[PDB]
Parts: sequence; C-alpha cells; structure tokens
Amino acid sequence: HHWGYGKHNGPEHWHKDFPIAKGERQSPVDIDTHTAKYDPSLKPLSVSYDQATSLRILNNGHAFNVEFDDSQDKAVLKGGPLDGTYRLIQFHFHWGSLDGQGSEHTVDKKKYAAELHLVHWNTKYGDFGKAVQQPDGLAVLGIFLKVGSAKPGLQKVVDVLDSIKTKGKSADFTNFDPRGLLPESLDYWTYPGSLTTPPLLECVTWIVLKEPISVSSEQVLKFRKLNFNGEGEPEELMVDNWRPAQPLKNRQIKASFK
Ligand SMILES: NS(=O)(=O)c1cc(C(=O)O)c(Cl)cc1Cl
Ligand SMILES: [Zn+2]
Repeated sequence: HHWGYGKHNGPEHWHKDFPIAKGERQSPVDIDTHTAKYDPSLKPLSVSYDQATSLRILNNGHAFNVEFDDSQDKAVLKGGPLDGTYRLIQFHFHWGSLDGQGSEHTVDKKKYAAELHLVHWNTKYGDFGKAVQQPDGLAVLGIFLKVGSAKPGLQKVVDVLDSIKTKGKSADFTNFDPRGLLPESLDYWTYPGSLTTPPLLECVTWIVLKEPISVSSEQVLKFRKLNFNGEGEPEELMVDNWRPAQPLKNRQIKASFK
C-alpha cells in the first residue's frame, strides 16, 4: 500500500508515512501575485542547456522522467536566487484529467493544465542523494503549461510515450534539447520549499516562471494515455498526478520582475 494519487493513497494520506508532509516549507504553494515582493537584488537566471545530454525516458509509476547525464557540468542552472551551480538531472511533468487542473503551483488560485519541473542539484554536495539532505540542495525550474497551440519542442517527448505506457518501462531518449521547452521570458517567482512527491524533503529552491508555455490538446491527451499500473495489470490512467497547494507558513515569495 504505497503512496500515489488515488483516494486511498493520495496526498491527504502521505503524512502517515512521511510526516514532513505537514512541515514548515512544503511545496507546492499558491503564488499570490499581489503579495509576492519584487526583489531588485535577485539576478537573471542563467539557464545553460546547450551541452545537455539526455539519456533515457522512464515511466516510474507516478510520472515519466527524462533523464540526463549529470556526471559533468553539461546542463546547469545558476544565478537568480541561487548560490553556485546546479546540474540538471531530470525533468518530468504533472498534469490533470481535464484542462482545468494539473499544475501543482497555482497563480492567484488559477490551475494550469500541467506543470514541467526541471530538477537540478547543487554541485557542492557531490551527488543528488547527498543534495536532497540539504536545505539548498536542489533547484527546480517550474514551467506552467496551458492548452492552445502545440509546443514543437515537446513533440519528441509525446511521440515516445506509447513505448513507456506502463510503470517500469523505459526507452532510449538521446539528443533531446530541453531548450525547446522554455518560454520566451525568464521572469520568475522564487521561494524555499520541498519535493512535491514523497519523501517530500525540504531541500528545494523553487523558481517558477511567470510565462506559461502552450501545448496542444493532442499533446496533453497523449500524456493522459499513460498508465500508473504495470504491464498486464488493469488500466489506471496516469492523470491527476499533482499535489495541491500547501500552507505558505513563514515564507515570502519573491518576484524577479516588477
Ligand atoms: N516534483 S518535484 O518536487 O520537482 C521532484 C520530483 C521528483 C520525482 O521524480 O518524483 C524528484 Cl526525484 C525530485 C523532485 Cl525536486
Ligand atoms: Zn514535479
């Protein structure tokens, strides 16, 4: 009886196995745009993905991860609120059963259809597993998805999903360029938070871009054909794999922009 996104094992249950679920810096949160404070001391983000080396795509039973070679500084995030260099390890999405839900963060209570998370770890800690034990161990770049025009740079992802329909399946996924998933603007909000999936560790500097990307209805429909279940098990569509907004508590959300 493992955690998931159902009635009997979903986010309201996670605290029993992971009591940090009720902690002081949990994610996601609602971003109240009027009370976020512009911080003129924040820097432009530096997103340096030209040398990224994607390797594989995996259905892990909760989402799918596009995995990168993080054994050198190839794809790194720096600047903004961050001190030092954070290496891209994977990206994944959260999405809904319907276009009106799916994002983890919300903006003035608005839910987007989906949310992309590019996960990076602080190189000063040597490996991901050590980084997640530190309050500044990870930086996640979060990007909202709305349904409208297709995102050309997403289509290669979409088209491999039939090969990883069920939990535990992977496929080679080399030469994918994550620059094709970014919006035009790097304006962002930032706050200290957590993993949004168990173990919910409080190790993340969240950087949530203001500008959503647009994806087509057909693209998101293909996300919704994935399965939470393994092969040869009754079908459970992989939809609504998002944690809702958590209490902000003693945190301030900062804006990079006026
Ligand atoms: N949703 S999230 O907080 O970006 C997040 C998710 C996962 C996961 O694969 O479930 C991992 Cl390992 C790290 C992070 Cl930081
Ligand atoms: Zn995520």
